[PDB]
Amino acid sequence: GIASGKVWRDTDGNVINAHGGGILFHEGKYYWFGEHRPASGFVTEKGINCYSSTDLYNWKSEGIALAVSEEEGHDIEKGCIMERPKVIYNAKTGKFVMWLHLELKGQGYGPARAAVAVSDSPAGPYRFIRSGRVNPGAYPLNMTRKERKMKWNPEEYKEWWTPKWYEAIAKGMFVKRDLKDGQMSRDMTLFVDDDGKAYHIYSSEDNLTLQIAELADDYLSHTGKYIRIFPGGHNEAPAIFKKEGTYWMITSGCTGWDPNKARLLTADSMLGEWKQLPNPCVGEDADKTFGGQSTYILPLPEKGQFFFMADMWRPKSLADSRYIWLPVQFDDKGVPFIKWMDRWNFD
Ligand SMILES: OC[C@@H]1[C@H](O)[C@H](O)[C@@H](O)c2[nH]cc[n+]21
Repeated sequence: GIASGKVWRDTDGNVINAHGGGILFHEGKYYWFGEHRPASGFVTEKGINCYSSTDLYNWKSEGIALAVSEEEGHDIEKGCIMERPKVIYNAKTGKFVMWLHLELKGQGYGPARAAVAVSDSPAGPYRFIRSGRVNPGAYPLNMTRKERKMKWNPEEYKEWWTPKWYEAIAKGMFVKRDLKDGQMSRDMTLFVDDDGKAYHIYSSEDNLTLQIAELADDYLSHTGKYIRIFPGGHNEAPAIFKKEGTYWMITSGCTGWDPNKARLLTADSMLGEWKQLPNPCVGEDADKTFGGQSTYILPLPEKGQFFFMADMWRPKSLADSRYIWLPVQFDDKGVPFIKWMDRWNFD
Protein backbone atom coordinates (compact mmCIF):
# COMPACT_ATOMS: atom_id res chain seq x y z
CA GLY A 1 0.00 0.00 0.00
CA ILE A 2 0.77 3.69 -0.48
CA ALA A 3 0.46 5.22 3.02
CA SER A 4 0.54 9.04 2.69
CA GLY A 5 2.25 10.95 5.54
CA LYS A 6 4.03 7.93 7.08
CA VAL A 7 7.80 7.33 7.19
CA TRP A 8 8.88 5.60 3.94
CA ARG A 9 12.14 3.61 3.79
CA ASP A 10 14.29 2.25 1.01
CA THR A 11 15.40 -1.38 0.45
CA ASP A 12 18.32 -0.89 2.88
CA GLY A 13 15.95 0.39 5.59
CA ASN A 14 16.98 4.08 5.33
CA VAL A 15 14.45 6.95 5.23
CA ILE A 16 13.75 8.07 1.60
CA ASN A 17 15.22 11.56 1.05
CA ALA A 18 13.81 12.95 -2.26
CA HIS A 19 11.78 16.11 -1.57
CA GLY A 20 10.26 18.49 -4.19
CA GLY A 21 10.62 15.54 -6.55
CA GLY A 22 9.38 13.99 -9.77
CA ILE A 23 9.47 10.62 -11.59
CA LEU A 24 10.21 9.13 -15.01
CA PHE A 25 10.08 5.60 -16.51
CA HIS A 26 12.94 4.14 -18.60
CA GLU A 27 13.91 0.63 -19.72
CA GLY A 28 11.45 -1.07 -17.32
CA LYS A 29 12.08 1.02 -14.13
CA TYR A 30 10.78 4.16 -12.41
CA TYR A 31 13.38 6.79 -11.31
CA TRP A 32 12.48 9.27 -8.51
CA PHE A 33 14.68 12.40 -8.29
CA GLY A 34 14.48 14.91 -5.42
CA GLU A 35 16.24 17.25 -2.94
CA HIS A 36 18.56 15.66 -0.38
CA ARG A 37 17.54 17.62 2.73
CA PRO A 38 19.38 17.95 6.07
CA ALA A 39 17.99 16.94 9.54
CA SER A 40 18.82 20.45 10.82
CA GLY A 41 18.92 23.69 8.71
CA PHE A 42 17.59 23.80 5.10
CA VAL A 43 20.34 24.05 2.45
CA THR A 44 21.44 20.69 0.97
CA GLU A 45 24.76 19.20 2.02
CA LYS A 46 24.81 16.89 -1.05
CA GLY A 47 22.62 17.82 -4.10
CA ILE A 48 19.94 15.85 -5.96
CA ASN A 49 19.20 12.25 -4.80
CA CYS A 50 17.82 9.33 -6.91
CA TYR A 51 15.79 6.13 -6.12
CA SER A 52 14.64 3.36 -8.53
CA SER A 53 11.73 0.83 -8.55
CA THR A 54 10.00 -1.69 -10.83
CA ASP A 55 6.71 -1.53 -8.80
CA LEU A 56 6.30 1.99 -7.19
CA TYR A 57 6.39 0.39 -3.66
CA ASN A 58 10.00 -0.81 -3.15
CA TRP A 59 12.68 1.87 -3.72
CA LYS A 60 16.44 1.16 -4.17
CA SER A 61 18.91 3.98 -3.34
CA GLU A 62 20.91 4.91 -6.49
CA GLY A 63 22.94 7.67 -4.79
CA ILE A 64 23.38 11.36 -5.57
CA ALA A 65 22.60 11.95 -9.29
CA LEU A 66 23.75 15.63 -9.36
CA ALA A 67 26.30 16.47 -6.67
CA VAL A 68 27.33 19.87 -5.32
CA SER A 69 30.78 20.87 -6.69
CA GLU A 70 34.09 20.92 -4.78
CA GLU A 71 35.38 23.77 -7.07
CA GLU A 72 35.68 27.28 -5.53
CA GLY A 73 33.32 29.79 -7.12
CA HIS A 74 31.41 27.21 -9.24
CA ASP A 75 27.68 27.86 -9.84
CA ILE A 76 26.80 24.60 -7.95
CA GLU A 77 29.54 24.80 -5.30
CA LYS A 78 28.69 23.35 -1.87
CA GLY A 79 26.59 25.96 -0.04
CA CYS A 80 24.33 26.64 -3.07
CA ILE A 81 20.54 25.95 -2.92
CA MET A 82 19.27 23.21 -5.28
CA GLU A 83 15.44 22.77 -5.34
CA ARG A 84 12.62 21.09 -7.25
CA PRO A 85 14.62 18.99 -9.71
CA LYS A 86 12.95 17.42 -12.76
CA VAL A 87 14.29 15.00 -15.40
CA ILE A 88 13.07 14.44 -18.97
CA TYR A 89 14.30 12.06 -21.71
CA ASN A 90 15.12 13.55 -25.09
CA ALA A 91 14.20 10.96 -27.74
CA LYS A 92 16.17 12.75 -30.53
CA THR A 93 19.56 12.93 -28.68
CA GLY A 94 19.03 9.89 -26.41
CA LYS A 95 20.12 12.00 -23.37
CA PHE A 96 18.58 12.57 -19.92
CA VAL A 97 18.17 16.27 -19.13
CA MET A 98 17.77 17.65 -15.54
CA TRP A 99 16.50 21.16 -14.80
CA LEU A 100 16.39 22.60 -11.27
CA HIS A 101 15.99 25.83 -9.22
CA LEU A 102 19.44 27.19 -8.28
CA GLU A 103 20.41 29.97 -5.86
CA LEU A 104 24.12 30.84 -5.74
CA LYS A 105 26.10 30.27 -2.51
CA GLY A 106 25.83 33.11 -0.04
CA GLN A 107 23.18 35.07 -2.01
CA GLY A 108 19.96 33.89 -0.27
CA TYR A 109 17.10 33.56 -2.82
CA GLY A 110 18.24 36.68 -4.79
CA PRO A 111 19.65 35.15 -8.00
CA ALA A 112 16.44 33.24 -8.97
CA ARG A 113 18.05 30.96 -11.55
CA ALA A 114 17.28 27.77 -13.45
CA ALA A 115 20.13 25.30 -14.00
CA VAL A 116 20.55 22.47 -16.55
CA ALA A 117 22.60 19.24 -16.42
CA VAL A 118 22.88 16.10 -18.71
CA SER A 119 23.47 12.31 -18.36
CA ASP A 120 23.76 9.26 -20.67
CA SER A 121 22.03 7.15 -17.92
CA PRO A 122 18.81 7.81 -15.93
CA ALA A 123 20.52 7.50 -12.47
CA GLY A 124 23.63 9.60 -13.28
CA PRO A 125 26.07 11.00 -12.62
CA TYR A 126 24.80 14.16 -14.33
CA ARG A 127 27.19 16.81 -15.74
CA PHE A 128 26.35 20.51 -14.95
CA ILE A 129 26.16 22.70 -18.08
CA ARG A 130 25.03 26.23 -17.12
CA SER A 131 22.60 28.38 -15.06
CA GLY A 132 20.88 31.70 -15.51
CA ARG A 133 17.71 33.76 -15.55
CA VAL A 134 15.44 33.02 -18.52
CA ASN A 135 15.38 34.49 -22.07
CA PRO A 136 17.47 37.73 -21.71
CA GLY A 137 16.21 40.48 -24.05
CA ALA A 138 12.90 38.73 -25.07
CA TYR A 139 9.34 39.89 -24.36
CA PRO A 140 6.51 37.41 -23.70
CA LEU A 141 4.52 36.56 -26.87
CA ASN A 142 1.29 37.60 -25.07
CA MET A 143 2.48 41.02 -23.80
CA THR A 144 0.52 43.63 -25.76
CA ARG A 145 1.77 46.59 -27.87
CA LYS A 146 0.52 49.04 -25.24
CA GLU A 147 2.10 47.09 -22.37
CA ARG A 148 5.49 46.93 -24.14
CA LYS A 149 5.73 50.74 -24.55
CA MET A 150 4.81 51.62 -20.88
CA LYS A 151 7.57 52.95 -18.57
CA TRP A 152 7.52 52.65 -14.79
CA ASN A 153 9.58 55.05 -12.62
CA PRO A 154 10.84 52.81 -9.77
CA GLU A 155 10.73 55.71 -7.24
CA GLU A 156 6.96 55.93 -7.89
CA TYR A 157 6.15 52.20 -7.14
CA LYS A 158 8.23 51.40 -3.99
CA GLU A 159 5.28 50.31 -1.79
CA TRP A 160 4.07 46.79 -2.66
CA TRP A 161 0.29 46.00 -2.75
CA THR A 162 -1.06 49.50 -3.42
CA PRO A 163 -3.74 49.59 -6.15
CA LYS A 164 -1.38 51.33 -8.57
CA TRP A 165 1.46 48.83 -7.85
CA TYR A 166 -0.81 45.78 -8.45
CA GLU A 167 -2.06 47.20 -11.80
CA ALA A 168 1.59 47.90 -12.79
CA ILE A 169 2.60 44.29 -11.98
CA ALA A 170 -0.39 43.00 -13.98
CA LYS A 171 0.69 45.09 -17.01
CA GLY A 172 4.30 43.91 -16.83
CA MET A 173 6.39 46.28 -14.73
CA PHE A 174 8.66 43.47 -13.45
CA VAL A 175 8.94 41.93 -16.91
CA LYS A 176 10.44 45.28 -18.14
CA ARG A 177 12.65 45.48 -14.99
CA ASP A 178 14.14 42.06 -15.67
CA LEU A 179 14.13 42.20 -19.50
CA LYS A 180 17.90 42.79 -20.07
CA ASP A 181 19.32 40.02 -17.86
CA GLY A 182 16.36 37.59 -18.01
CA GLN A 183 13.18 36.57 -16.21
CA MET A 184 13.36 35.19 -12.67
CA SER A 185 12.86 31.44 -12.07
CA ARG A 186 12.19 29.92 -8.65
CA ASP A 187 9.68 27.03 -8.19
CA MET A 188 9.55 25.09 -11.52
CA THR A 189 8.66 22.02 -13.50
CA LEU A 190 9.04 20.46 -16.98
CA PHE A 191 6.62 18.93 -19.47
CA VAL A 192 7.22 16.97 -22.71
CA ASP A 193 4.29 17.46 -25.11
CA ASP A 194 2.95 15.00 -27.71
CA ASP A 195 4.88 16.73 -30.55
CA GLY A 196 8.22 16.19 -28.71
CA LYS A 197 8.43 19.88 -27.71
CA ALA A 198 9.42 20.40 -24.07
CA TYR A 199 8.38 23.30 -21.79
CA HIS A 200 9.92 24.93 -18.68
CA ILE A 201 7.12 26.20 -16.35
CA TYR A 202 8.22 28.51 -13.49
CA SER A 203 7.31 31.10 -10.87
CA SER A 204 8.73 34.48 -12.10
CA GLU A 205 8.56 38.26 -11.44
CA ASP A 206 9.42 38.06 -7.66
CA ASN A 207 7.19 34.88 -7.53
CA LEU A 208 4.12 36.97 -8.58
CA THR A 209 3.48 35.55 -12.10
CA LEU A 210 3.80 32.12 -13.80
CA GLN A 211 5.77 31.85 -17.09
CA ILE A 212 5.80 28.99 -19.67
CA ALA A 213 8.89 28.86 -21.95
CA GLU A 214 9.59 26.61 -24.95
CA LEU A 215 12.89 24.60 -24.90
CA ALA A 216 15.27 24.03 -27.85
CA ASP A 217 15.23 20.67 -29.67
CA ASP A 218 18.01 19.20 -27.43
CA TYR A 219 16.24 20.48 -24.24
CA LEU A 220 19.42 22.30 -23.12
CA SER A 221 18.37 25.94 -23.65
CA HIS A 222 15.32 28.21 -24.23
CA THR A 223 14.14 29.38 -27.71
CA GLY A 224 12.84 32.86 -26.75
CA LYS A 225 9.18 31.90 -27.15
CA TYR A 226 7.24 32.20 -23.86
CA ILE A 227 3.99 33.39 -22.22
CA ARG A 228 3.09 34.89 -18.81
CA ILE A 229 -0.12 33.91 -16.97
CA PHE A 230 -1.96 34.88 -13.76
CA PRO A 231 0.03 38.03 -13.09
CA GLY A 232 -0.03 38.92 -9.41
CA GLY A 233 -1.63 35.54 -8.56
CA HIS A 234 1.34 34.19 -6.51
CA ASN A 235 1.04 30.63 -7.94
CA GLU A 236 3.87 28.29 -6.88
CA ALA A 237 4.93 24.61 -6.87
CA PRO A 238 3.52 23.83 -10.37
CA ALA A 239 2.53 20.27 -11.38
CA ILE A 240 1.13 19.53 -14.87
CA PHE A 241 -0.43 16.83 -17.07
CA LYS A 242 -2.35 16.46 -20.35
CA LYS A 243 -5.45 14.27 -20.85
CA GLU A 244 -7.52 13.85 -24.05
CA GLY A 245 -6.26 17.16 -25.49
CA THR A 246 -6.61 19.30 -22.36
CA TYR A 247 -3.81 20.66 -20.14
CA TRP A 248 -4.31 20.61 -16.34
CA MET A 249 -1.98 22.31 -13.84
CA ILE A 250 -2.10 22.27 -10.00
CA THR A 251 -0.39 24.98 -7.97
CA SER A 252 -0.13 26.26 -4.39
CA GLY A 253 -0.24 29.83 -3.14
CA CYS A 254 2.76 31.61 -1.60
CA THR A 255 2.77 31.17 2.20
CA GLY A 256 6.29 29.95 3.06
CA TRP A 257 6.35 26.42 4.45
CA ASP A 258 2.70 26.70 5.57
CA PRO A 259 0.13 24.64 3.63
CA ASN A 260 -2.57 26.62 1.77
CA LYS A 261 -5.49 26.09 -0.68
CA ALA A 262 -4.51 24.41 -4.00
CA ARG A 263 -5.51 25.97 -7.35
CA LEU A 264 -6.50 24.17 -10.59
CA LEU A 265 -5.50 25.81 -13.91
CA THR A 266 -6.48 24.70 -17.46
CA ALA A 267 -5.84 25.40 -21.16
CA ASP A 268 -6.57 23.87 -24.59
CA SER A 269 -3.10 24.82 -25.96
CA MET A 270 0.14 25.07 -23.96
CA LEU A 271 0.95 28.64 -25.09
CA GLY A 272 -2.72 29.75 -25.27
CA GLU A 273 -4.99 31.37 -22.69
CA TRP A 274 -5.33 29.70 -19.26
CA LYS A 275 -8.31 29.71 -16.78
CA GLN A 276 -8.50 29.22 -13.01
CA LEU A 277 -10.89 26.60 -11.54
CA PRO A 278 -11.83 25.66 -7.91
CA ASN A 279 -9.47 23.77 -5.52
CA PRO A 280 -9.21 20.22 -6.91
CA CYS A 281 -8.89 18.70 -3.38
CA VAL A 282 -12.18 17.51 -1.75
CA GLY A 283 -13.03 16.27 1.82
CA GLU A 284 -11.58 16.98 5.29
CA ASP A 285 -8.55 19.34 5.26
CA ALA A 286 -8.92 19.95 1.47
CA ASP A 287 -8.64 23.69 2.39
CA LYS A 288 -4.96 23.06 3.29
CA THR A 289 -4.21 20.54 0.49
CA PHE A 290 -4.23 17.73 3.13
CA GLY A 291 -1.27 19.47 4.91
CA GLY A 292 0.82 19.26 1.69
CA GLN A 293 2.19 21.22 -1.28
CA SER A 294 2.14 19.95 -4.90
CA THR A 295 5.33 18.59 -6.57
CA TYR A 296 4.49 16.35 -9.58
CA ILE A 297 1.79 14.52 -11.52
CA LEU A 298 2.85 10.99 -12.65
CA PRO A 299 1.07 9.54 -15.70
CA LEU A 300 0.64 5.75 -16.10
CA PRO A 301 -0.21 5.81 -19.86
CA GLU A 302 -0.75 2.03 -20.08
CA LYS A 303 -3.73 2.49 -17.73
CA GLY A 304 -4.84 6.00 -18.71
CA GLN A 305 -4.32 6.99 -15.08
CA PHE A 306 -2.62 9.87 -13.21
CA PHE A 307 -1.29 10.30 -9.63
CA PHE A 308 -0.80 13.46 -7.56
CA MET A 309 2.53 13.77 -5.66
CA ALA A 310 3.03 16.31 -2.88
CA ASP A 311 5.45 17.12 -0.01
CA MET A 312 4.36 17.39 3.65
CA TRP A 313 7.02 19.85 4.87
CA ARG A 314 8.50 19.80 8.42
CA PRO A 315 10.56 23.03 8.45
CA LYS A 316 12.07 22.31 11.92
CA SER A 317 13.57 18.99 10.51
CA LEU A 318 13.34 19.00 6.74
CA ALA A 319 14.65 15.41 6.29
CA ASP A 320 11.60 14.25 8.36
CA SER A 321 9.26 15.85 5.72
CA ARG A 322 6.76 13.22 4.38
CA TYR A 323 5.18 12.34 1.02
CA ILE A 324 1.49 12.49 -0.08
CA TRP A 325 0.66 10.34 -3.13
CA LEU A 326 -3.04 10.04 -4.18
CA PRO A 327 -4.89 8.96 -7.39
CA VAL A 328 -6.38 11.68 -9.58
CA GLN A 329 -10.11 11.05 -10.12
CA PHE A 330 -12.33 12.69 -12.78
CA ASP A 331 -15.89 14.04 -12.52
CA ASP A 332 -18.82 13.89 -14.92
CA LYS A 333 -17.41 16.79 -17.00
CA GLY A 334 -13.84 15.35 -17.07
CA VAL A 335 -12.40 17.79 -14.51
CA PRO A 336 -9.82 16.26 -12.12
CA PHE A 337 -10.38 16.03 -8.34
CA ILE A 338 -8.34 14.46 -5.50
CA LYS A 339 -9.61 12.55 -2.35
CA TRP A 340 -7.48 11.49 0.66
CA MET A 341 -7.10 7.75 1.38
CA ASP A 342 -4.96 6.49 4.33
CA ARG A 343 -3.84 3.46 2.29
CA TRP A 344 -4.39 2.51 -1.36
CA ASN A 345 -2.88 0.20 -3.97
CA PHE A 346 -2.03 0.50 -7.65
CA ASP A 347 -3.91 -1.68 -10.12
O1 LIG B 1 12.05 29.01 0.39
C1 LIG B 1 11.69 27.84 1.11
C2 LIG B 1 10.62 27.05 0.36
C3 LIG B 1 11.13 26.42 -0.94
O2 LIG B 1 11.84 27.41 -1.73
C4 LIG B 1 9.97 25.72 -1.71
O3 LIG B 1 10.52 25.00 -2.82
C5 LIG B 1 8.98 26.80 -2.19
O4 LIG B 1 7.70 26.35 -2.72
C6 LIG B 1 8.72 27.76 -1.10
N1 LIG B 1 7.72 28.68 -1.09
C7 LIG B 1 7.81 29.40 0.04
C8 LIG B 1 8.90 28.92 0.74
N2 LIG B 1 9.45 27.91 0.01
